Amino acid sequence: VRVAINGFGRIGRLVMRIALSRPNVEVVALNDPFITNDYAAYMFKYDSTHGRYAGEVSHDDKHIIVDGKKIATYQERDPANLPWGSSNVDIAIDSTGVFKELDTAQKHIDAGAKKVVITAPSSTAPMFVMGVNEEKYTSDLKIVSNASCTTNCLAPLAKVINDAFGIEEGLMTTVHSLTASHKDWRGGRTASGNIIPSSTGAAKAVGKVLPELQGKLTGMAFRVPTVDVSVVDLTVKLNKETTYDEIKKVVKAAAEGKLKGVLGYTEDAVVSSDFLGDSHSSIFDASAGIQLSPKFVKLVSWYDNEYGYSTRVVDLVEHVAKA
Ligand SMILES: *[C@H](CC(=O)Nc1ccc(Cl)cc1)C(=O)OCC
Repeated sequence: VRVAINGFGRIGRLVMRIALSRPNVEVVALNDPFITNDYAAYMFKYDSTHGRYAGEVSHDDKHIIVDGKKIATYQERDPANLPWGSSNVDIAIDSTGVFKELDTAQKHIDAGAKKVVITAPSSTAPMFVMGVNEEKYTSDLKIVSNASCTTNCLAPLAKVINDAFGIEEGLMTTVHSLTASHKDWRGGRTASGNIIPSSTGAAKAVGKVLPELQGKLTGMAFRVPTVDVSVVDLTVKLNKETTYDEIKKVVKAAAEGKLKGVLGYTEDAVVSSDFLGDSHSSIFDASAGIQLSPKFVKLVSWYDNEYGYSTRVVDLVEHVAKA
């Protein structure tokens, strides 16, 4: 599968790290009009939380070069101008966050890509979360969205819980790290010393990938100045009586079976930085959860804000291509 990345921000760069390691994905090109090749190579090589790239990174006038692989670079403000057809690009991965609707991401198909994966929620493109609704994807869909990182954490867990005990209602909190203000006053305050309440649309987004949960979840976030690992805190009313031991067994079974690699499970005394670089969408913290009564429980799940999501992007890219 031949892929091109639009945008060299954190997501674009981690998607490239992951895709370079994928045996059946080949990174052909990168587009970003706001950076130079030497700055691209520098940003790809060094990462404050995911470490130096384990490999040789360099550049020339027309490429970024990684372990001898030459990746062509472009600086087109308008993606319709990109030589995707000329380069035989199968999937265009758009991580800019600005071509995230059907009419805008269409520019990549116009440029000659066969399909587009948007690494951000979309109001018009169908959203897919691996482990949740990827079997609903049909090969005639040419433009798809991978939803958000918080949605990717919450949705696989909410599906497991709802399938086994039934979710009647749920309220969610996410303790959310900085990495990713007339419109949002709290968020314009200094990150450094502050807990900063925020709204988040993840609990509603779950209603779009799990329609049976539509209208059953809402929540908010507390932003804090920590490494880019976040944690969801899901307080749910259940349909069926259960015990926490049974919740643990069901989640662990899903993590070891059908949701392997997407949903993780731990009983260790972890803290947020223990999940830097974790490729799971969601890591259930069995020891942090707490049940009060047979149908009332608090579930805790971790996620690396960028890395699990980027791994899912490449997962979706491969899935959409095999179709
Ligand atoms: C996941 C990264 C992320 O958490 N972004 C973010 C969400 C909410 C707030 Cl308040 C700030 C930052 C992700 O989906 O990134 C792609 C946009």
